[PDB]
This record gives sequence, C-alpha cells and structure tokens, in this order.
Amino acid sequence: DGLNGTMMQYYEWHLENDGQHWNRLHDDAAALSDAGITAIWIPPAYKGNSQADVGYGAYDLYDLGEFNQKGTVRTKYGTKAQLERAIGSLKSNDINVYGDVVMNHKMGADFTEAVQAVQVNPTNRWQDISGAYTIDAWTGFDFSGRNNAYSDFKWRWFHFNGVDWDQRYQENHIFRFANTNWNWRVDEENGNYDYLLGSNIDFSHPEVQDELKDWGSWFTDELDLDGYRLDAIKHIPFWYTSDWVRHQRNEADQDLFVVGEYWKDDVGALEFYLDEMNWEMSLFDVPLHYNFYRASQQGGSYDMRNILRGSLVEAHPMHAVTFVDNHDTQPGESLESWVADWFKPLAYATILTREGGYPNVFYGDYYGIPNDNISAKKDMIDELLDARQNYAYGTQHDYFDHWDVVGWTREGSSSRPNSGLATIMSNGPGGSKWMYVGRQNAGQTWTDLTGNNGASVTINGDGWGEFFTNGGSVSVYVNQ
Ligand code: NA
Ligand code: NA
Repeated sequence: DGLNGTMMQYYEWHLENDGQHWNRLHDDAAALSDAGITAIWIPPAYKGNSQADVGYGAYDLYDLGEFNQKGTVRTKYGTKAQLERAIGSLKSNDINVYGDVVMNHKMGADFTEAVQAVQVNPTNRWQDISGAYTIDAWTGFDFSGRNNAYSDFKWRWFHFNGVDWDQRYQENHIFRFANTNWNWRVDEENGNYDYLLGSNIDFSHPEVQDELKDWGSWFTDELDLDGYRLDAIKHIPFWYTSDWVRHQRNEADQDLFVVGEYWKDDVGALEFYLDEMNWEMSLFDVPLHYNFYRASQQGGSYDMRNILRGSLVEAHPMHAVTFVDNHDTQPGESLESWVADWFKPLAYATILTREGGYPNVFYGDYYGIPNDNISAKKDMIDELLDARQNYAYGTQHDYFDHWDVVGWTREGSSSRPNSGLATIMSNGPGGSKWMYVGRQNAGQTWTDLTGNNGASVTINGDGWGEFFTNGGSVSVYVNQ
C-alpha cells in the first residue's frame, strides 16, 4: 500500500442523457486505476424529477433506475443493473466508490396538498412578510411504479417545512409552512439558510430522521459503498448530519469515508461545521477553489504567495478534499466560478503533488466539456497523476517566496523507489528557484514530467537543485 489517494468526480453537468454513463464507468475502471485514480465519486444514482435530471432534483432515493417513475425507468446515467455492474468493475480494479447523497430536499412530488404557509424574507427567512394563507405544495410522494419495494415510506407535506412555489396561485416565494420551524442549526446566510430549493425536509420529526437513516443504510448495503459525498450540507441541520454519519458507520462493517459539500468561501465557517461534526468527515476545500478562481480571473498581478492562504487544506489537510472545479462551478451553472485553461494546470499541480489534502479530479476537466467547447485536459492531468501516484512522497519543503514563481519539493521515501519531486510554477513571467530535495537525491538528474520545460536538473551534493519554469506555466521535475 502506501499509495497516495486520488478521488475523481465521474460526471459533469452537461453529460449526454444517453443512459450509458454507468457502462462507460464500468469500461473505464482499469484505465482509471492505472492512471492513479483510487476513488470514484458517482453522481446521485437515484430517480430524479426527470430522466435528464443531473440527480439533485431527487425524487425517489430507493429508485436507482429500476422502476418506471417520472417518465423513465433508468436515471440519466443508466439502470440499476448497469450501475451495480460498474461498481463491480471498480471494486475489482481497486477503486473505492463514494455515493453522492441528497437529503436536503425532494422534488418531483406526485401531487400537491393544501398547506398553511407564510412568505418569508428571501434574505432573512426569520422575517415573515405575509400572513398565513393556504397554498398548494408539491409534497405528496407515493412512488407508484416502485410498489413499496425496499420501503413503504410515503412523503406528505407534514414531513417538510417549506417550498418556493405556491401551485394554488402559481407564484414564487420562500414559504415556511405555518407552525413549523426552519431547521437548526444551519448556515446563517439569509438569516436562516435551511431553505434552498424544492420541498425542504424538516428533520425535527423523528419519523424523518429514522427514514433517512434506514435509507442511508439500505443504499450503502445495496451498492457496497465505501463512503459518501454529502450534498448541500450547509442547508441541513448540523446535528442531524452528524447523527446520520455516526449511524451509517455503525451499520456498515466496511470503513466509510465522508466528504461534505459546505459551499462557502469562508474557511472559518468550514472549521465551525467540522467542529460540530467533531471532525468525523472532511469537506471540499471551497476557499481554495475560489483562490484558484481569483487567481484565474486576476492574471499575473495575483500574488502567488497567497494561493493557499485561507484554504481549508492550509489549516486542516487531513480534513480537506481539494479540487479545481465541479459540476456547479463549470460555465453557466449555479455556482459558476470556472478556473480558465491557462491557470488550471497550476491549480491541479497544487492539489496533486503537495502532501496535504485528498485531491479530486473533475470529469469535466479530464475528458472535457463538449457543451462549452472546453477541451479534455487528460494529457496534462495524467502526468500530474503519474507524479502523485509514483513521485509525490516523503518530506515536503515549501517555497511560496515570490509573487510569480513559487514551488515545493518532496524528498521521496525509501518505501517507494525514485520517489521525490520538485514542483515550480509562475502565473506571470517565468523564472527559476533553488530548492532542497534531500541530500539523498544528490547527483541525480531530474526532468519535467509535464514537458513544459526541457531543462535537465542535476541535484548537487548538498541535495539542492535549481528549477526552471516558463511564464504562466508549471513544471514537475522527477528522477525519471
Ligand atoms: Na434544508
Ligand atoms: Na504574480
């Protein structure tokens, strides 16, 4: 063992709705493992509001593309049988499977129900702006085509506490069901950020807490998951997520890795949440993503010495899942903040070659995003994955000492031959920098894995070497 861990989000928002994705994953297993991928984060695998739903408009958590509901049997990605077949391929190829879990809300309700509600202030859900009146809310779920397979639980309006659409008078408003409280504790942006979209689940009810725990365990056992990616957890009561997590680890024999999506460009907020979780999971390093974006947007003037500053990985590398972009940050999406092609290579070297953090590769970057004419960066990434997989080991030395050129090295480890590397980059004019790589690598000649620089670096007697990088580029030297 000892091999570094590399996660990969296997999907992008504009993937084709051809129902063959699971099959593609199945066929890609061997190649992904060989490339350096050790864990695959799959998109929500259950029936959404429609066949083409990316998965977040979650309709039925027990329908993994097995029953005819919402106008389709399969999900956008494929059928339950093809999913299971894919997971089998992943497992036999030494790849962990983390399932995306959406429990904040539900959508695609089978029918509406009359509910007493009040409109609240969009920027302050604490502030009611209307008196209580009766609206028709899409809260009724009967899961017709499933026939109570796996579970006979049915959802009704009293399991929720809000919606953003009154079907009686057909109007958009943030509604809080009268005589129900907004979950707590939850992110406080907008006062109370319990409500995001769809029909918001109220976890105050015991029957709801238990249902999602049982489902969580059913799902876990059904797919033999090795962990989860928790969707929109800042909108879900902190106390419940912890309960749920502890419950799953209790029911499952296998270990379970957990990464939560707490979307906020504020590391303090993330640390607070992790505090409440008692550090029993990691979170996506959202501030680091925005640092990459801020740098991508600004240009060379951006001071590279601050690239990791304010990042979650900087403070708690053991609890940070680092990434460059995702299905929400890609162009045109809800959390759009795309890292341009010029800077993206630097961002990836940063999360794949450094020692801290559990790095995640984005499918959209790897294979490209045809919808927006974004080329596949597979070539560039595979060289960084080769570096991480075979060379990013041993003691690390940082050099964020210049506004343009920065770098770091890894001395390597006896446990893994020829390991050791020196990453150097610049977001402006090129340059060079002497860096220590371990007197034990002395007399060695290192070359750039990325091919961005032809310089051949020989390590002197004191274990030092001068490394070169061109402008707006990044190079990763290793003893190959
Ligand atoms: Na919520
Ligand atoms: Na700069």
